[PDB]
Amino acid sequence: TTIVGVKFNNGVVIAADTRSTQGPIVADKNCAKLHRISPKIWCAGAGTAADTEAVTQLIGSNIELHSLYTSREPRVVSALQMLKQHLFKYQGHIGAYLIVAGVDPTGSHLFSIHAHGSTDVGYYLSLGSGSLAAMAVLESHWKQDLTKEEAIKLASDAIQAGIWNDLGSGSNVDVCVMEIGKDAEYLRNYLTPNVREEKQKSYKFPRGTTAVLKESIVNICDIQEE
Amino acid sequence: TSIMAVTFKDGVILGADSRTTTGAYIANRVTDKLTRVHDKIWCCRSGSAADTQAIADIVQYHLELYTSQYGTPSTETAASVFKELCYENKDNLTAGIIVAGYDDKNKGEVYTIPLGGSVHKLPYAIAGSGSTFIYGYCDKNFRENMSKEETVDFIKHSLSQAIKWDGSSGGVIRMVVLTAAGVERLIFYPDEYEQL
Amino acid sequence: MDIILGIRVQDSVILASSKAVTRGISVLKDSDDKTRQLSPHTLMSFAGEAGDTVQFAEYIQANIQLYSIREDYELSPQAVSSFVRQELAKSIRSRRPYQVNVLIGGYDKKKNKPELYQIDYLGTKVELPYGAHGYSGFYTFSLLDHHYRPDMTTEEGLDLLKLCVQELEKRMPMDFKGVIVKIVDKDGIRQVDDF
Amino acid sequence: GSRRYDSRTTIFSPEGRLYQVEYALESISHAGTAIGIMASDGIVLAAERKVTSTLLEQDTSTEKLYKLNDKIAVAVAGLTADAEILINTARIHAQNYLKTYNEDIPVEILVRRLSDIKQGYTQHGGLRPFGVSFIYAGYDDRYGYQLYTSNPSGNYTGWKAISVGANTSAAQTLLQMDYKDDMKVDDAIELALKTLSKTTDSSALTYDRLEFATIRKGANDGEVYQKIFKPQEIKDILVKTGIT
Amino acid sequence: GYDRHITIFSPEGRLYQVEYAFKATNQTNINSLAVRGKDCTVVISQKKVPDKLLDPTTVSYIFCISRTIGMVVNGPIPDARNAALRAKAEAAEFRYKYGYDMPCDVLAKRMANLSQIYTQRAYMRPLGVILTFVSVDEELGPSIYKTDPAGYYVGYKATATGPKQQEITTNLENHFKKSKIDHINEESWEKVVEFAITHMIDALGTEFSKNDLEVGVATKDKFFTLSAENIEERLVAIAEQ
Amino acid sequence: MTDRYSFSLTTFSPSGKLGQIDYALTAVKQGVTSLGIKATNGVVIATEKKSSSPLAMSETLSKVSLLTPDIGAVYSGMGPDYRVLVDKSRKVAHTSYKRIYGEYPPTKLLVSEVAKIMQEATQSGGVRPFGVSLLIAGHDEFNGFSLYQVDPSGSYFPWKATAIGKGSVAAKTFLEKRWNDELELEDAIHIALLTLKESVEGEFNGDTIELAIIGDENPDLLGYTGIPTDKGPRFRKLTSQEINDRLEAL
Amino acid sequence: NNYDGDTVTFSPTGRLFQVEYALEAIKQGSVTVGLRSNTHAVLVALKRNADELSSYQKKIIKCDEHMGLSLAGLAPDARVLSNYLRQQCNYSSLVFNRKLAVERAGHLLCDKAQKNTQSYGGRPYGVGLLIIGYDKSGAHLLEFQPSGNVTELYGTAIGARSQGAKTYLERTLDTFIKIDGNPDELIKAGVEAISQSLRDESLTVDNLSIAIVGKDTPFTIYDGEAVAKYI
Amino acid sequence: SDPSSINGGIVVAMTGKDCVAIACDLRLGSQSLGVSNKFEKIFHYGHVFLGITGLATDVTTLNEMFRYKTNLYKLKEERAIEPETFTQLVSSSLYERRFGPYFVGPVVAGINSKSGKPFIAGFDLIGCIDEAKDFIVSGTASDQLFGMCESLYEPNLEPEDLFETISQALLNAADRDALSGWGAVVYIIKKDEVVKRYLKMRQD
Amino acid sequence: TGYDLSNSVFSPDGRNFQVEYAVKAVENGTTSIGIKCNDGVVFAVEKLITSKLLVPQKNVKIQVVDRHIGCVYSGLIPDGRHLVNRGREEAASFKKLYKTPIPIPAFADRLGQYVQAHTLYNSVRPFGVSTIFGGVDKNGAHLYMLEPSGSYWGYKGAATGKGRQSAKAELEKLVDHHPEGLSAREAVKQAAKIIYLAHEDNKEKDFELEISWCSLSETNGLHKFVKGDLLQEAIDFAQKEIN
Ligand SMILES: [Cl-]
Ligand SMILES: [Mg+2]
Ligand SMILES: [Mg+2]
Ligand SMILES: [Mg+2]
Ligand SMILES: [Mg+2]
Ligand SMILES: [Mg+2]
Ligand SMILES: [Mg+2]
Repeated sequence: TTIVGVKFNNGVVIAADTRSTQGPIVADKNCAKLHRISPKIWCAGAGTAADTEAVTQLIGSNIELHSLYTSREPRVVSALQMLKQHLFKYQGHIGAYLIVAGVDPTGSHLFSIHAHGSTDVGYYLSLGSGSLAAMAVLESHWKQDLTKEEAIKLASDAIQAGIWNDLGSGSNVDVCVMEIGKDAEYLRNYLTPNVREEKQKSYKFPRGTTAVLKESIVNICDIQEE
Repeated sequence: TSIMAVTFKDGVILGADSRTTTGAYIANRVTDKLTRVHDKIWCCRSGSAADTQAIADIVQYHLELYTSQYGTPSTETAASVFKELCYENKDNLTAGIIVAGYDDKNKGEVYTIPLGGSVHKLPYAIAGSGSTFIYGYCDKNFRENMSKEETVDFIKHSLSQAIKWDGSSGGVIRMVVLTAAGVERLIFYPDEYEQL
Repeated sequence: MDIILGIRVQDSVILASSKAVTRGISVLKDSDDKTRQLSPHTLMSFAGEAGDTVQFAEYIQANIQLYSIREDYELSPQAVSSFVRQELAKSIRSRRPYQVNVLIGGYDKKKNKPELYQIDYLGTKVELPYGAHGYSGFYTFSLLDHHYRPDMTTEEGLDLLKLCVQELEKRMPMDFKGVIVKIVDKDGIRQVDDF
Repeated sequence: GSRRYDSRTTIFSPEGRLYQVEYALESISHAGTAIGIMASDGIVLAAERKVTSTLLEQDTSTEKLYKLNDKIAVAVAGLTADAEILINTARIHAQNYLKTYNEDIPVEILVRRLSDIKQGYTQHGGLRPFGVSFIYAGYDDRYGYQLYTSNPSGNYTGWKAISVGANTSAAQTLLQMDYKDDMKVDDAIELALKTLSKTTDSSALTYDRLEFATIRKGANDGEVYQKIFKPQEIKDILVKTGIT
Repeated sequence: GYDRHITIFSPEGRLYQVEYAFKATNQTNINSLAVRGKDCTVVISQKKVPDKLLDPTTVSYIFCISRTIGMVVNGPIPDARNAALRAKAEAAEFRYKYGYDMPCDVLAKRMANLSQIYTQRAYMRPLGVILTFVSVDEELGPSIYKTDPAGYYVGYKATATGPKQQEITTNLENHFKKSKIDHINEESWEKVVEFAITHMIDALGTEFSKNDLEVGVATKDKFFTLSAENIEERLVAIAEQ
Repeated sequence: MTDRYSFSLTTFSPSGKLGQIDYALTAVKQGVTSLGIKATNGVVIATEKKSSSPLAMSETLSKVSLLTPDIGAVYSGMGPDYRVLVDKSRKVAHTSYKRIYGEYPPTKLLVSEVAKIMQEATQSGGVRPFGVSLLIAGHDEFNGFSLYQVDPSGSYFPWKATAIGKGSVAAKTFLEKRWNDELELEDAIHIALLTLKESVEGEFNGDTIELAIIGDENPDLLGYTGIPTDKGPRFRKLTSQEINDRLEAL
Repeated sequence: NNYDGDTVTFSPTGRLFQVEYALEAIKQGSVTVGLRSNTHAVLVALKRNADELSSYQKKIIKCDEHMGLSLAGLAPDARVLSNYLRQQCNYSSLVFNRKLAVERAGHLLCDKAQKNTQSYGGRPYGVGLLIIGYDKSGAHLLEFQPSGNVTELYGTAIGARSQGAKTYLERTLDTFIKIDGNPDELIKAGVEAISQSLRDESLTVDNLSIAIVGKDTPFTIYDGEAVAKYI
Repeated sequence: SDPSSINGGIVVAMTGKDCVAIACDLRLGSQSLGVSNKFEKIFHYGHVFLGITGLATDVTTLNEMFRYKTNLYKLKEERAIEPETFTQLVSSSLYERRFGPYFVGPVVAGINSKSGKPFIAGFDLIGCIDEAKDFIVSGTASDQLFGMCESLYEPNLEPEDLFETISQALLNAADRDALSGWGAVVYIIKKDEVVKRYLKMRQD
Repeated sequence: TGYDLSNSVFSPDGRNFQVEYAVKAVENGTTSIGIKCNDGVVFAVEKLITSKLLVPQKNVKIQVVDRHIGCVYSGLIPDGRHLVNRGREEAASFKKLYKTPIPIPAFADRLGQYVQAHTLYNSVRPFGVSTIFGGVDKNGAHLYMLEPSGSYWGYKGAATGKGRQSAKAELEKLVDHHPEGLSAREAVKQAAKIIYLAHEDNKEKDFELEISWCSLSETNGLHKFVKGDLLQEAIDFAQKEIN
């Protein structure tokens, strides 16, 4: 997994690759790692995939109830505080490593969280097995006062470094841009640089190739009238 | 990590490097290890980042609730709350915290709370992995009732050496000055302190 | 308490269970009956860790007898086996699981059919024409796979069972002191006193 | 202290009656009449909704007839909210049994369980009893088609035909008069509607004031089907039997 | 007639214990007033020290709940302090859990919810107090939110509480009917306090010395109470025009 | 201490009446009028913002509340009781449904959960019933648009249109004459405003009336773009201006 | 009247009637006397029988080697309170290697009784106690009331007709306080004190109960022919 | 020792044109010992199909659990659960046992009754959802199945062509796995008809 | 009616009659006072000698909390002890967590909240005591008085019990005649006089005087009992003033 976050002029952008693995095997080639905590607070997760999804949903659910209770739009520091206290309590057993980003009435924010519950602040961050490849790119090209276009470019380039150089990362680049005073724009499959080439042969079989012992209709309908 | 707090004539100054590592990888090179638990009571954190953040947040909560009921807490009181958390949960914590604060009655004070959760009031304190390399330097160069400028130089020179020898320390040198005049943040970059 | 076999023939279920009990390096008993009647037409044999086997078996027996009295009705072999499976599945994630494998031989009076269920200590249930636990199947299944028919008489089932025991007695390192054999059919449960 | 305000819901009267159970039964006597009739080839459940409105959305409405599982249904008389608490508990019990034994729960076992829950509220806890009477219509392979009733006391009994709610004295007499053992479902449907039509406190019995259900082996071959009647279907059966 | 002793419905659908808790609210015979400026929220309350043996510095019905939120109470001091302690604990817990300062309106809702529970649960009695929360909220700006023993709460442009609340309320109503704005159009909080005191003098028809009043002021990032000498300076400015 | 009221405070009287429920219904009767009307392509719920004082900012008091993105609620009776029920209803929609099935509950089932909570306050120890009747409007994929009433007993009924509180008897008669199964949402809003004017004494405008609809999906209120299946909330609260515009065509 | 249904209710004049009714149970109880000098402390108790076939109810209970009491009122309540004193004396010895001060024992009994007067469901204790002991500050005598009030005294009496013995001790105050190093004379003064509370009946061999504790004297109870010497 | 490979077995699911297919082997074993050749691993609740591989006791327990839950769902909702909704329910149910999990590899297959859209999904033992467009694999021969599916699969196959593809994917994967085989079943699922076919295969 | 039969019930007035009945028990008790001086506080109490058999100076009424706070009360003595036991637990937990000894205003609220809690439920009875307490902390001397309702304020001088009116009048004279303040030693003398003057309301039986004090200069900010020569000196001063 390669995930990054990059601050810019009027907001923040996060990005991620789309490969999920079980050991050396690729389970899903187009996985969605950019999760929504709230409309304008998004996070990307590395580590145990179920934990990153579950902890995001739980805090997202409680954030929504909090927003309704307080009649205010949710803040990134609230999501951060709730995530870290949940993860700390479970002493690293919930293997969620997240980059949390968003905009709220206070402004634009970017944080990272470790599974044991420690958090960090930064203008550019990277997490996952491809984080070193991504950080190399970020450390080479990041500057202060980036534009929206420059940040998206930098973020996706950092994910690409992970895609090509880290075996734990691959396939496509997903992006989400969160700008102040605007709707968050989720760009699913922003880049697609790994389409499989056409195969040399068609492996469609002639009908009747497989040997069959018995056939029967399966009753999926309920008990019938009359 | 290299952290220290030093009392001087007008109050106290906290100092820290900005490097956090996961093994040999620098996970953050611009960390802020100088943490506010009250207006003029700050702390330097070392050990588990998760633990020391969790502790500091709980202390900040306790001192906020204390203030609402009983007014401004003393630095000793803040150190006591830190100690209670560190001592009672010693089996499940890896935290080395230095507490520094300014009262008008007591002026600048420094308390160090090592791994076991004991408390030690000192004129100055050093902690973190990099502190080992500057026990000699700091003992030879510390004086009581130094000026602000002298104390800044002492901390700058001390943490410079700690950074020079300790791989787990590095980045920028952050400092927080606590006096009657208020709270001042200072930052010193590698090109400045490496040539000392 | 290691060998238990079962075979479902035309009109009955036959359970064969070893008689030996060993404490340390000494065989304490050579006439132990590793079985409990759960209901008039349902028999359960068992094997596993010492103590747990009888305790679990008697606990199941008590529960089925309680159900029988409450409803004035005998549960079907399938219903009993499902109850037993759930108790073992429950038990495997307990603080200290009950290390017990069972065979349930019952005659369903409603369907007029014999039924044999094999359940291990994890709660792994299967309905089979013949079954075993532990290593018993390694020696006996090749004979059962060869000779077994679903239209076998009780007498033919006993003869095939004798062949299985003879093969066990030949190739198995331990001495299990023969087997007690019991038959479950429409008339209930009876023991074959000469085997 | 608190004792001062305690009504003591679980005590005998000098005559040996349970005050709250008796008063709960008084409440139920004002509820819409529900009728159950058992035939050889199925069971009928018929019930009257209480003084409705033209603006009530009937096709999505349910206040009388509830499904417990595929084989068992109940007709309600009393506080609807109290009934739903018990209904959901019964639904869970049925699934617990199915999970445990891998067989559908026998009707009586479900009935006994709910009736025991009602009983508990009359003997301990100091809480008011459930102001509900149920008619249980169900099928299993032991006793076949069965009708039961339970009331706030937690007592339950089996029936060939039975009514609960308002005008049960009049309704039970009418059922006792026309009921026969060799009766069929289509005949039982007619008897139920005719009895409600005579006992109702309303001016006339119409489709919008009724809930109707049947449990039939009129399901293709050896199996049972539950039919909760739609508003249009209740309107049709009213015309067929010659009430409207 | 035990429906009057605990919080259950009377035949009229009323809760008499709640109604009687409202009456306890005026037991202190103190009136309070709250108004909003451009950058601030001011709350003033009458101060009466009837006993010469009392330490007047400890006689107070204004509370500093958090750094941003202040609270004035109308009702007996034991219930007032009960509410004050709980509000302080709630505000501190909120900041710890959610990472930002508890808003004035959110605290008011929370305390209102707690009060609602006392009107529904029999074992708990209502607190005989009305709580007026004030702040300069970072999102909503100057804020006044008031809670009562029924568990009711609402935001206010301005508000008044006490035995003579109606006289003060009408006086404030008439001023805002003229100005046609939802606040006191004034830059400094000092002049907003002067407005508040002046209009209480007009409404009640009584003059005040420095020891007859108690003043709380909310600005951005802090709530504070004025000393007697700060109030005296305020009274001098009022008299000089 | 300890809650020593472990016994029921609502009990059957000799006549079979549950007194506390009846008295809770009486409190609802005294409450301000609120109504709901169901159209073919939406539902409308409305009530009067009876301001306790002109110095009070009545915009800060929300009588019409969002429960889920597709479900809204209004009440008549005791406001504080309503407020806490809204808090519980919002939470139960998550804990007993969304955290299990990954989607918001259908209207009828959320109503069922709220009803259960109100039923329990009628039987559990040491509590009185809630002094409110709720009108809950909503939409879900398989049931379409719906409108439900929930009473202090916990009983709930589905309505085509109805009214509760002060002038409910007159309002329900007014709705019976105007309602048909071919109404469009704008027609229902018009009828809602007409019906509500009869029970209002003083000022009748966008600032004194609270009105919300369950209608089309609002992608402009979602807060993000990029997921086609997510099209926005069906619940929308009408503004003061939007109400006044429809009061000119009244 | 309307305010005596439970211990949690004050009357309009600020009285606690259930506590007062518990106090009444002590007045119905048999008389017991307590008195001390500077070296010894003595308890004297008139035991009561049910009839001529019955035994005489024991009145004096040992709490430790250096402490014990006599009772008047509900005997089972004295057993509960004396058991508590035995435990507290024992806790002090086991944890602190320290004999429990008589004054501290009184404070503990006060607090235990108090909790039963302020809470719902419970009832006050229906017994009065006279505690004697010898500790590091010499001889002591305490009077316990189930209201919670504990009082240190030179001498006292509780139970039916206790006023007669109390007046006698008030006259004899200057004499019996000076009886140092003479246990027999101190007991005599106690037997003479309790005699001022007798009517119709007199002190017999199975009627009289005496206890003593002092400088070099463990708490010991005398019954039967051991008190014939004093009759 | 490894709970996910004691009993053995495999499940595979595939999408086609207006159809889905789900298939499984029939083996249950105790490590090397083959115990049953009739242990079906695919179940259905209404029109939603669930295949489960892994520890057999958990396979049976979870089937009984999801029958339990889908029956209550239907009684309350007054409609059959859809594949998308059921997928979330499986995920939620697995994650609730985060630190004491069922040792299984579930696979959901079905067609949404309202939209008509084919749907498949896979899970790890603790609930993480894999919602693939093409195919899902599970069990002790998942590596083999990935290899077969990746080469044999093409989008928009007709029901009877999809049958041949999924059957050959299962069979040849199972014949390279010691702990899979002993028979096989294939479900071909269309919006309102489902056909079940038992395959002939080698019995070693 | 019936509103006075149960604690925590509001009467139609908005009153808690059970708390008002608890005040009657306080008014029935012996006189106790408190005097705030220049650098500390003085406490004094009237102890009625019911009989000659009472051992002099043994039945101590004034209680210490921590080492810097004194507490005295009038009314039901056991209730007062219960409140002081709680106060001691509160002071211990404060010092345990925060290190510094509990400030007097902080301590006052701890007692206040606990007493107020006994007016919230019908399952408990209100406290039948008014408690006068205080001491020296980092901000100087503090004197408080706490009622059965939970109500408390800071005081220059305080009095409760049967002779409270007499005592209050005497305290008011001291406040007027000494705006600059009163010394600790003067306050002890004045405290003795006031208890002697207040004893006219309890003139049937004779009494024993008990005094305690906390002073920054005289006791190093610790609570101590006035004993021996200093007590006798105060008794003599008091006896001289009544004659
Ligand atoms: Cl809340
Ligand atoms: Mg840790
Ligand atoms: Mg370095
Ligand atoms: Mg098995
Ligand atoms: Mg209440
Ligand atoms: Mg194979
Ligand atoms: Mg093989």
